[PDB]
Amino acid sequence: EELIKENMHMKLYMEGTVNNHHFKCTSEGEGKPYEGTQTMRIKVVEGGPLPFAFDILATSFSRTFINHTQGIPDFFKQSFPEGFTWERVTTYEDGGVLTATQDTSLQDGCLIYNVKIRGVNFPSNGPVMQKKTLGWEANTEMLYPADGGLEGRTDMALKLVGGGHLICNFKTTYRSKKPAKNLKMPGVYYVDHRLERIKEADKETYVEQHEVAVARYCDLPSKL
Amino acid sequence: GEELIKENMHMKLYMEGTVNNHHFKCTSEGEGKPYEGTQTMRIKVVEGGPLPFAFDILATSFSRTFINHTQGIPDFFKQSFPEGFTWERVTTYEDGGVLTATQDTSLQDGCLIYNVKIRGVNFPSNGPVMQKKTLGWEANTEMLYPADGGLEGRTDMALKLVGGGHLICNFKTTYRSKKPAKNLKMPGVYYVDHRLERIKEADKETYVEQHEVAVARYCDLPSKL
Amino acid sequence: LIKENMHMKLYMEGTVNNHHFKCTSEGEGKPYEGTQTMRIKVVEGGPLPFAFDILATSFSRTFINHTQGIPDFFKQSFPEGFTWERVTTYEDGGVLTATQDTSLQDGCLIYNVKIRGVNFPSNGPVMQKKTLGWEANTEMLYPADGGLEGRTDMALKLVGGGHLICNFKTTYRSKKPAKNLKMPGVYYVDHRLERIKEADKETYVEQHEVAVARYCDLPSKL
Amino acid sequence: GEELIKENMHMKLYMEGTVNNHHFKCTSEGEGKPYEGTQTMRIKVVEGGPLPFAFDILATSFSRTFINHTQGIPDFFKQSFPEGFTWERVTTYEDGGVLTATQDTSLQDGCLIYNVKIRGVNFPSNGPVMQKKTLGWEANTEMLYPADGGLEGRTDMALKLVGGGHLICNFKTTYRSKKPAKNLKMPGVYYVDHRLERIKEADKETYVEQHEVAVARYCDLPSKL
Repeated sequence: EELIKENMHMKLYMEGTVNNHHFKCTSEGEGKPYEGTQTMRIKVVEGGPLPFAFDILATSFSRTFINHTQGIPDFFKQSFPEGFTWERVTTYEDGGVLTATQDTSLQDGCLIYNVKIRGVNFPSNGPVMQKKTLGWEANTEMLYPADGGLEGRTDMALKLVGGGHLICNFKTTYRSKKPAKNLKMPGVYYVDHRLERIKEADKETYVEQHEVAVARYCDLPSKL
Repeated sequence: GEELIKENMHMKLYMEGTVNNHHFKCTSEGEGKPYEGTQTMRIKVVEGGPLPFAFDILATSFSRTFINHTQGIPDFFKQSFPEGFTWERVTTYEDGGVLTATQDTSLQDGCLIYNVKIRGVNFPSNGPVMQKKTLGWEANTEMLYPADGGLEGRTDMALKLVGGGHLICNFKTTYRSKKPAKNLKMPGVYYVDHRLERIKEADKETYVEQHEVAVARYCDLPSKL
Repeated sequence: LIKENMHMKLYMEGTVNNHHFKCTSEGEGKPYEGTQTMRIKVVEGGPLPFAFDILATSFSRTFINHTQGIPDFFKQSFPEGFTWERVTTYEDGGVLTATQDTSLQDGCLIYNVKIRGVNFPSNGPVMQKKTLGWEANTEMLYPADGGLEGRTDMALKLVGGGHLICNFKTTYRSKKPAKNLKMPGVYYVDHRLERIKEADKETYVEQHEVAVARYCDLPSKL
Repeated sequence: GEELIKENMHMKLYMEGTVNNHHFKCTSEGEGKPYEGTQTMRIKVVEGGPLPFAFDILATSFSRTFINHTQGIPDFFKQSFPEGFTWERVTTYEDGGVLTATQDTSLQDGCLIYNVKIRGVNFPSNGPVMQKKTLGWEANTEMLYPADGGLEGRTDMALKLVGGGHLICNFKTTYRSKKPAKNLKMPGVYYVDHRLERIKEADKETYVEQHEVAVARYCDLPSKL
């Protein structure tokens, strides 16, 4: 946890399939873990240009960079040096389903991400396959302890050309490679996220993304 | 329209429905401060009590006029008067239970009148809802966005269980105004932070008092665009 | 108790999205041959602003031909009768729940059904009335919790070709105690539900169903 | 197209992926009678064995060329050769497990070659899959229908459980031919009856032999139209 500095660098490898299209990506970036901000510069290195909106891959590119406010125990930062994993299913309301699994490790002071993606049943005439998307709205995730890890739930809204949205729901399981005796678990909490596309080029084979993420309790008054 | 909604408002409600195959009716009366986003409801199970399922699965079906819209967010619900509005929802529990609910909201002699219809099916007969192992809801954030001249809402809610766990459910809501579109200023995407709390119960949950605070906001995180 | 010929009467009420409605019907069929006809009237809320097809499956489990000696949970439930509850999820977001009570009063089968559908998209084929009835389907039934559960996918034909798929999950509960019921194991019902006649923007509808229960007759290595 | 698929065919397969963060690899070989709908596959877990999860969840990912198409139903799979075809699938278990799979089917020197990738998530640790308390699959009927120059399939499958009862799952499949649509005669709606059986196993499911029979038909029920 004192392994995680005020500025940290990251590198990533990603591969998988969406429908029948194979691809690979790599990225590099940096952020301030305690401030909850980060930047990633991404290259589609195989299978580009993608025949699907890049927005569906956006959330798969970094949990160490969440500002855990209010003394909330930090499952992610606490996991180092052992590191951690995550597994997710994202279900779009028009049929697309994307699962993703991820390994996070720390090697010579650099965070190293290895991601796998498997997307299926995206409608060939819907807005993902037809590239009619304009990035994600901000969202709140709820995290709660479950099976010795953390589970997360959120709904995210994918902006469409013309002003509408396509909604998706995701369910994540976060697992620490640190033995449970050395981790103090949080209770229920919330993470507010704003994931933004900063730059793109060459039919989204180059993308720059930024994320700000701040964890908190619910601050509403309680009658109890 | 907004002028019809005063600083202090009373409510009256009728509910009937089924869960699994158990029929029930409820009645309630309450009061709140619509602009401050707080309300209290005192609820009676008048038929089919004691219910064989956790009253918690009905708790979110008992009041959208009572949201504090911060930051100038246009208020779809308050703007709807005097015509009023309706809502429809499906709540899906991760162990199989599915609860649909439809609701009519009207203003009648300065009283808010709720008529609610519930149909819940396929709760597991040996799960925590049917065996009454629940302890109320965690706080939650709902996302609301415009769709089809109305609003839709999405949230995930966590139902606390005896022993420390949670059972998660997801709900998808459509809110429809009875006011003609040309007379509504529509909001964009926004968020509502909610805390629904049970304050009293008696007689195997045939008498229940609930309180809700709801506060609407934009996302306050800084943006790079 | 359940004779070779049987008549039926039904009341239905409910809501889809925000549209309230009521229907009634009568028909007859042959419970042992798995066939039945129902003539159906929309008596309040007509004409419906949604495709009647979404209601078709809610209008009769006593009329399934249970072959090969499969213990027939439905027919054994008399005179006490039985209920069912269902959720149908459409792949474009419509969700319809339905609960039903089936009783036998003075030789006639009596049905009381309640419908609540939500979230049907206003541009989709259901709310546009651009559907052309159901394909045939096979339902899987299996014992669970002292009742039976059913699983099927159904394909709703669309004006202009293609289909909209839905999935349903059904729970069938007997009003007769467990100890006076022989339970089946896993089995399958083949169904063909067709519309014979409509009139007056679907406010009158005639429907026929044939339903036959069977085991799987593929050969087994075990 | 169909001329390349003989009365007897051989298959080889490679599989890899992950279920709840356990990585694994499998190989298989086998043979069958494509036009009679029968086939046998002998499978080795070559990396990650013994698996911490019921092998039953992988069984449906190990061969669409082996469907007996009765009644003149145009056979999308056999017509796709020599180019071959792919499939993609999501299987949703009623206790939360989700398994996505994608497959490449090709024909090389008269051998069918299968390349399969598997990604399973959220299988509950005290459920039957992760506790390895399953006893194979019931028979099932799949519905197939054309959609967008492809074929989609829908089915519910019942997984037999140690102690009696079943865990139910649903799957949604998309089959895509590599052959241009120009050269394919598409079927309409039809049905496939399946019976997938475990014939033998050894060494804690690191060796498994499976058989499948699959027969396509229309519905034989009389029609009133």
